[PDB]
Amino acid sequence: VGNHTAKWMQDRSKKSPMELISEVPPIKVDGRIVACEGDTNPALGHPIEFICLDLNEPAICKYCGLRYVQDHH
Amino acid sequence: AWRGSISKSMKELRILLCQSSPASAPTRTFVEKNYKDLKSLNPKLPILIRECSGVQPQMWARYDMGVERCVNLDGLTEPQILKALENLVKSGA
Amino acid sequence: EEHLSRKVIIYSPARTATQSGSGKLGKWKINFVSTLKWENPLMGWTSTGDPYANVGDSALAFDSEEAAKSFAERHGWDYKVKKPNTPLLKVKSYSDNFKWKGNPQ
Amino acid sequence: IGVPPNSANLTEARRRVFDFFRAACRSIPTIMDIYNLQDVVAPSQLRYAISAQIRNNAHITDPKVIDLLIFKGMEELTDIVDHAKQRHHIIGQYVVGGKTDFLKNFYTSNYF
Amino acid sequence: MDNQFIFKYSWETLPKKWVKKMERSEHGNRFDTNTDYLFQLLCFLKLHTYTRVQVLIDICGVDYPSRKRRFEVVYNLLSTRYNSRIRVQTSADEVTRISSVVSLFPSAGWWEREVWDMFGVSFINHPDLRRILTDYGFEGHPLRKDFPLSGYVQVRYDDPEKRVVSEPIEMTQEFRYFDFA
Amino acid sequence: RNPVGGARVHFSNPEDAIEVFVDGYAVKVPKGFTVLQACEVAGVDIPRFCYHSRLSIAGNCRMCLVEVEKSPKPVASCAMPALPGMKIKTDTPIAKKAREGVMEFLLMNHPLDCPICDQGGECDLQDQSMAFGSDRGRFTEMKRSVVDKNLGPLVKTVMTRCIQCTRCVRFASEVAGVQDLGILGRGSGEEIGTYVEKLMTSELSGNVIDICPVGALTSKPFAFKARNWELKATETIDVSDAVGSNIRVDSRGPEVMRIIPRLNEDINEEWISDKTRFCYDGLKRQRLSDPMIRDSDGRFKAVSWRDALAVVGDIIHQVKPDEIVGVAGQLSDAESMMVLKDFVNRMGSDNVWCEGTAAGVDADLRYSYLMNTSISGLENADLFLLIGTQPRVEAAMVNARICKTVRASNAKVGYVGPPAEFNYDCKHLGTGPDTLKEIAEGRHPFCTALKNAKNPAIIVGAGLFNRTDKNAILSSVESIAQANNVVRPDWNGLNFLLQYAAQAAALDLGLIQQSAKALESAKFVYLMGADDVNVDKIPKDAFVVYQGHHGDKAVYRANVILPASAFTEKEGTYENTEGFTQQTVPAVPTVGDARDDWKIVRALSEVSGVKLPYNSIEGVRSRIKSVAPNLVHTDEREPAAFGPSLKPECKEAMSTTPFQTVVENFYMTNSITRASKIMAQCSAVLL
Ligand code: SF4
Ligand code: SF4
Ligand code: FES
Ligand SMILES: [Zn+2]
Repeated sequence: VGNHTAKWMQDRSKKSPMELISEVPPIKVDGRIVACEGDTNPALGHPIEFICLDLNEPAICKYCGLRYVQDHH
Repeated sequence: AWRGSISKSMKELRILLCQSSPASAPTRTFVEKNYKDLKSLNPKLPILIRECSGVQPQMWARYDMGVERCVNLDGLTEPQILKALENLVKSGA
Repeated sequence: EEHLSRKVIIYSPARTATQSGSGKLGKWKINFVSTLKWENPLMGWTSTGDPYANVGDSALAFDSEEAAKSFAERHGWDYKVKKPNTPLLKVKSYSDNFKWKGNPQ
Repeated sequence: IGVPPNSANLTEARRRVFDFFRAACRSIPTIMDIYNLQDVVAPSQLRYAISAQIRNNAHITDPKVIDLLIFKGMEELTDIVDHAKQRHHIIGQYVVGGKTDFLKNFYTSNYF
Repeated sequence: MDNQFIFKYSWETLPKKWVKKMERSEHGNRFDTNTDYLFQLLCFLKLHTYTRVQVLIDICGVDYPSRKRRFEVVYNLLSTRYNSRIRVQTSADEVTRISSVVSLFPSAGWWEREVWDMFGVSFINHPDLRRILTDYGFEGHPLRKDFPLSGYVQVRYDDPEKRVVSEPIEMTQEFRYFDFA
Repeated sequence: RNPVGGARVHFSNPEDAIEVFVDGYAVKVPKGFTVLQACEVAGVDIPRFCYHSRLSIAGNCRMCLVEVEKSPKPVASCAMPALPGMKIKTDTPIAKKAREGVMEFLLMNHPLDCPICDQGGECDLQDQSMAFGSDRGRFTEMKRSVVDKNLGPLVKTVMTRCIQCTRCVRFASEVAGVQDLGILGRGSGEEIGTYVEKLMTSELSGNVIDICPVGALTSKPFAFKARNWELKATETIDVSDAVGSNIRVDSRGPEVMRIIPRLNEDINEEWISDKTRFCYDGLKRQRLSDPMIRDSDGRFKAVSWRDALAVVGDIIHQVKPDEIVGVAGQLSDAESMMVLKDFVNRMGSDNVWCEGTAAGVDADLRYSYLMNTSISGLENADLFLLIGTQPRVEAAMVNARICKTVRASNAKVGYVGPPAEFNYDCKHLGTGPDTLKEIAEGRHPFCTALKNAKNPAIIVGAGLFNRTDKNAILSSVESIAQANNVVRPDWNGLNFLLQYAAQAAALDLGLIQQSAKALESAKFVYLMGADDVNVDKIPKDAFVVYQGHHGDKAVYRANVILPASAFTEKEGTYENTEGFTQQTVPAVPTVGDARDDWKIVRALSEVSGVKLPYNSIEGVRSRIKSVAPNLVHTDEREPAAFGPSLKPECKEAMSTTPFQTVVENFYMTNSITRASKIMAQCSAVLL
């Protein structure tokens, strides 16, 4: 739907990767920091990324787009 | 009286010289001594003094239809530089 | 014949601004000013018809200005030499960060 | 047969130039039948083409440059005769058979 | 017959004017000769009892555009009798003909043709010196550093002329040079 | 040994040199050099992160540690002063192991995002990890993480990568002159930021991208677009102003990807302004690509070059010679301006000038329109008097030199003009010419300070050259200059700051507006890229021809449009405000059917019946040699040969109108920047 996706995606039957990643709700974390590997098996994921959750907005993993939020505060 | 009539004869005067070379020394004295009077009597005439590090002393006048005449000022004394200008003003203009 | 009369530039590439290391300077290259490229109308790939499109940066290198200049005139290329800019090493002191402002004026 | 040593002086080099001119120009009737140029160009026009190439280098004074030019000339000649790549209006490197030059170039493109 | 013996023996027995440089290293013993002595030095190495350098492995050129003699001609040689290898090199420019060693080693014939084809170095007394690898009517010597990777011309079939024809190159995607330095 | 990077060393006196030993080798360095600098002289490259040659020494990264004889501890070479007899060792096991340990600490909390980090491929941290600390990683605990900060539309932030080198903080306080970035907190949890939400509003803010050694501060409009290894580097100059800043243009195919500073100690010192760095976007937008004549319905139609040139040439002969007017644009090269002047003069007209305030100025003596002190010579002034000029927005890199001098030398600044925001302390002396009379007659605290200054510097803006009393103002300025001994054989403190890249060469070539109302009486108007002229003054029935690469209002009025190449697509000659002449270098092909500017004029002249005596650019430059020979002696520094004494005496009475502001919008100054997405965003938030 966006201009970035329209450059390569000429098929409107399915949802774009941008919309698909926006649909998965943020993952709630007990703590201010979370490590994302992108896979249950770290060797099959992306390089480990440590994400700070100090902001109120959901924090995005810069590799896979998963979002994390603080569970309590 | 011709020094009051350079505006009516040519459209533009250019003097090229070297900042330090001895070959440009007569031209520099000519510029340092005559420009004040020439500009005063010809207030609407561009007298472009353009100095470059390695150019032979020259003098250019621009008349009608961008027609131009040049005079080589090397090996000339300052009154002869004043003479060459008067020939430019009075002839071909 | 036809490619021997093109104008080139002999120059020493300067240091990049994104890195503080100086380990690429001192090299001399012949710029062929190959600036005729366009887009292929099937994929948009960068098309070119200039044989000297990339040889000046990939393979042709010279360790000195004189070596670069001699090769160009033997091949018949009309060249212009651009001298490289070099930094001026100036006296610096860590102590200057604490200089006394002087008597209250 | 073999590649000769470099010519000692300009008399030797220019002597080699005439043998090449003789050998290259003597092969024009062979070239005419190979490329079927009977109704295309006269033999004299190709003879004058070879002579013109030789004259355009008349200013060379180094005998070693002359030797290399003749060797490349023999190779160019041999490929034309032995392994012909027939185009229509060229053989090898040579074409066979009110405004100044600025506006023509200007109307064509921005790269001169 | 190790590389120490050859280096020491050659210095004592070889004529002094033949060698300008001698390098002993684990990368290979290497004699740098002048152009006019290359033939005689190789004949000495082949015939002498204590060297017996009978096999010419290959001849190759190297381009150094920054040098007044840009080309370096490298002779790699082997002695099966003593199980040793030797390297002899010489320099040349675009107009200096150098001696052919076909009379010493018949295998030099094709390798000298390749050097001429790839670099433009000519060989005195070579029996049949012509291009061996490139297409007929080729212009230039592609292994020179200044020669462009994709060359100057390309071929295609032209239906109106009913033949394969040569035209100046036109690339859909130009070769991308990546500068990782 | 060759100094690292060919760095030049200047000695005040040979007696003021000391001897040091670097890895045994002997080197002679000036007194006051640091150990690191002595290493540079000896051709030894010492790794460093926090040290920058143009910023104050910090000594916090500890990557420059070397071994010094008789010293118990490894020495931070960037900060330690070199001493006579000092024996410096840079590759002993103590130095190598110290570098290995520091590198391990640097990578301890560094994020694993080289593939998504724009610094990859041109990263100091990657290279020094490869070379010096080739230690397999043994840190297995949890890394720290940092949230990102919003600094505006130009600087993209990923603060997990920051290594707390404080280069950006020191740049903001010592070069930019705007104290907004700081280091907040304590310990491993210290963070670079502004604390409160605010954007980097300095016109030099984009330089923090260059100085940040990691990918923490990166260019937002460039983000993820390319890797450094696929970019072709072209060494050229900037045409956004009359400074001629040296730049490197990075391109991929027929497209400029980014613009970064190039070293030139005499002009910009590896800094550039935000306009120079972020205006490349407009180069591929709204480009005139084809010749175009307006049709019967008053709508443009593309045509060939032959048809377009014939239309213009056919109609130029139906107007009187005095009604032909040609205006050169602010981005015009010297070659194109010379051919324009030649064509107009052979069409019997004398109305050719360059757009801008300095259109009808007296160009006889070159001192009267150039910075005679020179940009690098401003560092020797102990007093600046700025009259009717806002350097911060007119010439950003010149303003940078002034700020640098005020902080280092404690030079005083007097400003006369409209209220403006300065990035350094300055006394506001007044807004109009009455202060110039006030300064001339003395009796003022600044008047005695100007008299008490050893090497004073007056800078007068070119925006005061279109005023009704330019002569009276310049007469007063010279009287202040002579009275205070501003011009001497050993110090030329009188300066004139031009605003446009084309102005210096136009004045040298003779492009001077004679008739002040020649535009309002014109029947033929040739606009050679002059998009900043007011086109309502052109009669509604006057043929207008526009030649350029962009355009907003002149394109609307033009009857014929001639597409022209941009400065990134040609070799042109440009002269900056200090008389330094440079040349652009072509980086990318031109777009559409555009042609080089001088080619269009030379082609149009032949079609119009005039024969000019040149077919190539080389003939044009030989012609220029007859007019302004310094224009063809590129990259040469030359002092002025004549001074104010030759100026005729002037008796006009000064007006009362206060000085006006030349540049209302720093980001919207030329047609390239006005076609830029990024410059539009900057005008929205950064202003
Ligand atoms: S700054 Fe970027 S490229 Fe350099 S080490 Fe860190 S993640 Fe990798
Ligand atoms: S953001 Fe960059 S320049 Fe600023 S302190 Fe961190 S690493 Fe240094
Ligand atoms: S460079 Fe010296 S401590 Fe950082
Ligand atoms: Zn992830």
